[PDB]
Amino acid sequence: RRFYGKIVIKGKIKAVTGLHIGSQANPVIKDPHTGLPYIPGSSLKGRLRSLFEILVNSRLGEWREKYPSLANYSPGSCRPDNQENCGKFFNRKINRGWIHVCPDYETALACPVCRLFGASGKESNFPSRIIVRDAFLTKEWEEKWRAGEAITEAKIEVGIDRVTSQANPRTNERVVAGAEFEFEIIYNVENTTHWRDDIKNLLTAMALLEDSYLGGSGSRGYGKVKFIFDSFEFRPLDYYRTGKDEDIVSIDAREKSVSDILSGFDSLFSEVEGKL
Amino acid sequence: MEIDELTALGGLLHDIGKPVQRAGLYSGDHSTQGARFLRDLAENTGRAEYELLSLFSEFHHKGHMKNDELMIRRIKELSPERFGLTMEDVLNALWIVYEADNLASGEREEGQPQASRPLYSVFNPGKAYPWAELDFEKELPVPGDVFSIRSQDYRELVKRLWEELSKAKLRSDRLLPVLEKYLTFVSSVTSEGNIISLYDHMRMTSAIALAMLRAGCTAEDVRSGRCRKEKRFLLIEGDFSGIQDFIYRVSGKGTLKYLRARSAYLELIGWDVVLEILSRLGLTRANVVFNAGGHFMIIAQNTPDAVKELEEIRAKAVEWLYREFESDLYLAIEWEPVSGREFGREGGKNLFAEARKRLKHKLTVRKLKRFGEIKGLFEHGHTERLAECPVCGRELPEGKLEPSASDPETKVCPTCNRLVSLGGNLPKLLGFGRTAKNDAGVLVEGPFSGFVPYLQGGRPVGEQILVKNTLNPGEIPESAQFVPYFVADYFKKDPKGGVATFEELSMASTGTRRLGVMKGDVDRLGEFFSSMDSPSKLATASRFMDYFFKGYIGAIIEGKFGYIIGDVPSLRDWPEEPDIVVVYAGGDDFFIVGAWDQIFELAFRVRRAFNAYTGGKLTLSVGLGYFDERTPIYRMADVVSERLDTAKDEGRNRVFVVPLDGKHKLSYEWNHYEELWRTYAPRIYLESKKGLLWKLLEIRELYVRVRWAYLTAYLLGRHGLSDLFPELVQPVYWVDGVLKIVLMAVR
Amino acid sequence: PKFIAVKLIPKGPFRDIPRADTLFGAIGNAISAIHGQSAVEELVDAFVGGARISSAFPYSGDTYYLPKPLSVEPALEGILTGLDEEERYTTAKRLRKAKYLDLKNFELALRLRPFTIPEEIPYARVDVPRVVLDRVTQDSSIYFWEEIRFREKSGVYFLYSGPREVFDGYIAPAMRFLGDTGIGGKSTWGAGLFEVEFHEMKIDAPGSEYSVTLSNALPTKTPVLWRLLRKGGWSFGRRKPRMTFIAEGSIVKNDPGGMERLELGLSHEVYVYGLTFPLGVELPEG
RNA sequence: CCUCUGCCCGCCUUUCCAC
RNA sequence: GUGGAAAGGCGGGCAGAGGC
Ligand SMILES: [Zn+2]
Ligand SMILES: [Zn+2]
Repeated sequence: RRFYGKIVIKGKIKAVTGLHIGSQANPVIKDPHTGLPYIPGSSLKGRLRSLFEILVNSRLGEWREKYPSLANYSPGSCRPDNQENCGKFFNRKINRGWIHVCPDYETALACPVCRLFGASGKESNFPSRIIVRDAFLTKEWEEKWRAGEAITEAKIEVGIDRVTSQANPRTNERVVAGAEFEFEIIYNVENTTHWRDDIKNLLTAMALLEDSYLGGSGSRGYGKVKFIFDSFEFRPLDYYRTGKDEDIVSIDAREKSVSDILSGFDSLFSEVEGKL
Repeated sequence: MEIDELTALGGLLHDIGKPVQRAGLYSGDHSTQGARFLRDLAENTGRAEYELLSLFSEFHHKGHMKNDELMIRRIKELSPERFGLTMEDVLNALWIVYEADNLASGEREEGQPQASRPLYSVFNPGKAYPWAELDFEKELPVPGDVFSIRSQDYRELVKRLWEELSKAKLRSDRLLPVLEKYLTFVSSVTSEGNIISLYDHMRMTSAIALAMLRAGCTAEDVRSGRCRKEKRFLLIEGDFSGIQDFIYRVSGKGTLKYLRARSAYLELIGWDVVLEILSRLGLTRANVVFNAGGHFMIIAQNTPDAVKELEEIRAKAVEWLYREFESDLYLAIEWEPVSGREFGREGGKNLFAEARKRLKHKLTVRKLKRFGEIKGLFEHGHTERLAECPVCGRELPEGKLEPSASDPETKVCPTCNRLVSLGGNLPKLLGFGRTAKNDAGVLVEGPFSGFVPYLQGGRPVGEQILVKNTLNPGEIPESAQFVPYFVADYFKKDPKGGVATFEELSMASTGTRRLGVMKGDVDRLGEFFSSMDSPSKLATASRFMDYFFKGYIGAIIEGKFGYIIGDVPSLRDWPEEPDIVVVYAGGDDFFIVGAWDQIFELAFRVRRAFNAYTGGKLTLSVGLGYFDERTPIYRMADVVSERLDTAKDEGRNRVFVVPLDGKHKLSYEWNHYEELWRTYAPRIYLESKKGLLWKLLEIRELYVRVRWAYLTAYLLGRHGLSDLFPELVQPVYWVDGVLKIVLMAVR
Repeated sequence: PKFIAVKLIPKGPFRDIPRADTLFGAIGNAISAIHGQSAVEELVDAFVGGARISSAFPYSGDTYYLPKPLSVEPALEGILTGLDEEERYTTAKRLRKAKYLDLKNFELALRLRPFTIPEEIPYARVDVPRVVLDRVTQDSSIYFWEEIRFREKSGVYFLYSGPREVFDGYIAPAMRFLGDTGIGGKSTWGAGLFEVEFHEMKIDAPGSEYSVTLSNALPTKTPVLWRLLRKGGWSFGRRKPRMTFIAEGSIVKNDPGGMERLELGLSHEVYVYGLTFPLGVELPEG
């Protein structure tokens, strides 16, 4: 479907405070062979999609011209009226929770949200344009697990009656703070008009996650994840056709998500703008 | 009265009189007493045919059946024309029933004038049985030591047998249960080590007799040794494939009453096929050697008319099993033409097991070729508008899906609205009437017939009436056919009239709330049935294994006979009305669900009773499962079937309960876990000291990764628990069973 | 013969092991992307006339696994006549529930010679909990997803026999698009992704009339010994009909398979791959 | 170093298939 | 012309109460 190229973003997710992404004495999820923790791709994609739908919901007025089909929603959840595709923004009842998923391919081509994360509706659906891989540990932290150090902790938290001061403690496992991860996000350039927007929106939602939390408790301190990029390479359609290493590389080993979202958006991606 | 109903009933009353000699109440030899016992029964409340049937126990011993003279005088003296019987055909029927007795058990089984002896067990010939009834209630006839049966205990046997035979109708389907209930635990011939029951020797004599009659062999064809050595018999054998993927592949939308109705509907598919082989071949249910969890064997005749009818039955059953279930379940039927001399040992080689492994290979080569009689199996004809059932997964053409009785916003296939309604009637259901497919009340359909539910307050309809779990034709019309069949059926009820839910069971487990799932089967069973060298000895060894899993498992869930079980790992004392649902109980294996608490004790209350039900010479193997209530079945059962297979290919005698080298193994052995539980559990069953227990499991899980020894030593010391676990400071590997269970028994 | 063993070194879970109709469905969606509709039809015509790809099978560190032929299922008793009757029951059932075989043992099973089975399966199937959260109140609607999680150095590979101008022209480009786009469902959580390597595999075989297959054929005539597969996948958001495929290891006799085409109401048409992958095999008397 | 506490409560699949 | 498409395991919860 008009495939042009794939933009790959590789960076290190870093846990400044102890990450906890559970399973159901409260385990963080683990590889069933190595036993080392990991961050899923369902759990990182959907935390970016979540924080960004709350972002668009506040801006259903300013964005009606840059994004068409955003004038059909009024900001809110369609939870009060148990009908899907009413006039609100959060309009698909998945099971009990209401999520913005656009109803139709020709509207989801014009939403800022459903164009990047995709949508499902009768009479076809829009496949996502990103692939959020699972974020395993880096090899420096395998080789601290090989070295015999800890890699998860067991934290004990208590709830307290405020009048009697009676304590009833519970324990959460969480990954040790400091653990470096390794992510990869593979955008799919299906249109060449909106590829800058979908990358600026993917970096907007990554900047929300650096002041929100990823996974677990977070309001009590479990998030505080930090994104550290390495390199963004755009793979052209001809590169696959031949397998010759002939692809643009935007190199930024030490940059934030706010130092790359607008500081270098046109200064680093200028060579990606050229080749389309 | 015809001749086919005479040869069937002559062999079924041929070694009658063997019990009344042990009671001792006429002149002491059974070739006169059973003659007297029958014509006495012909006199008072007597049909006039019971006098004629005492020409069979009279001419038994071949000195009385000698030189063709003494019979023809006496058989002239009766009125055989008053039944239609010719002077010759009645004589021709005495020789068949005489030939059938020798093949069945053979002439080598024939003993001399011995005294009274106990029937030695077929699983262990050193031990022996007492005498009892076939109640399935409040008696586990374990093989005890040898004790001679007292001669007045037979007079209680005969006197009940007098009254039951007087009431019961003179027909094969009405005398098979009467002789089954009384003559099961009576030995056929008295000798040293005899393991053949008398009922099995009569059930199988009337089978080989009628398969000689339908074969067309004549008396001079027996008199000359000619019905033997010729391939005149036909071991029909049938089998199912994909029983597991049929019963358990349901989604999370199917409740337990549905699963319990999938198991009870694979039965009726199995009894529809067998009862079409018996009816279109003229045979009786004495021919069905076993019918046990899909795998049934039938003895028939070898005529070019019988083989012509079997190939329509195998055609119409497989085409039925393909329109209904898109290749999830297949029926492989084969048959081996056996001779007469292959019904028993000859020379030193077992010819019967050799002729039954020639039939196991026809079946083996057929379950490979899975639907090779459809002729459109690989024709990709493109049917349109295929919706798809949620509960089972079936493509269904052009919509036509009934709204579900549970939630009418979901559309199921039609054959799951039957198995909800059937699965709702399982409290009340006293059997099934089996009749024509287009008739009033038919819920389910088999390949051949349509099955009405015979409920409790309601008249039975049908030509043949299958009755679950009793040998008593109670309220059946006097013209119908009685098929008794046994089913292991313990369900915990709800306070409604119904079967308890995956929730409602597991909400009565003490501790954490889990759904316990056990699945296990008898270790090395097929090599047990290959030393059985006669068809009376295989029919013995196949009922007793079937009766354990049908009827001596519901006795265990009652908790009866903890003398023979003893002291088992019990989290709580075994309650009065347990919360255990028996989904499927096969002849050599079972799948039971229930609370995690009581499905644990039951898995040691089963191994311990099976070990005594045999003489010890056959062992079990169990998988056990702990699951959330709202787990789907296909995930649950595929786990535990693997987790049963895990506890099998190690050493095949191993309970599963709850290091990458290859010198360890996950599954506890039986006595191993029951000796770990005798020690480690009665000391720790430490008030809310669970940190002593939960860290000790994490101390254990460094050992898998001798740093653990002093770490346990400070921990057992910084409280003061020195008596607890002295050898724990490999025994750290084999304490994971006892800790992880008793932790779940306290929240 | 000498095949081309395309390794797929995974970068996550997969959804299931790819069968040979979902490998050709993926290549047909890659070659429609990087070339177009007028090159998908020249792709099918090189499989119709020529080349064959197989299903995918696991590897684990230079041991390559291949499906057990159903040819050894009857003869197993006559295979194992150097054993006693205590382990001729327990070798006989593990050699029948076995699903895969080494490259060394598979070459023995075609000869009807004794073999051993793999001690350890190179992957696990696990169910991972996934929760949908309402944006406004974080309400949780948990569901369970089952995916294949591989070991350290294991992965999956398929085979290819055919001309080399098809391989570099249509397969080695498509298996680099598929490395970054993934194979199977949930490819937006990083599922069916992989790196890719290419090797030279040689499999010895006997010469006979009958031949195992290493792909889900849609046979014109009935084969010798089979095992049904009843699958039908998905295609641009339309549900395919189900089709009786035959599982790998089924013995056919001189059967070329066949591609079935379907219509499904798309602007183009849909070719379901059903071609066989023959390896010669020595059978017993039936 | 002694004394009570040592996980609760939930959702547990929803929706799409052009005659 | 992929058993597919969309779908954050989370929402809340002082390891504390007395003990020189
Ligand atoms: Zn949208
Ligand atoms: Zn159904």
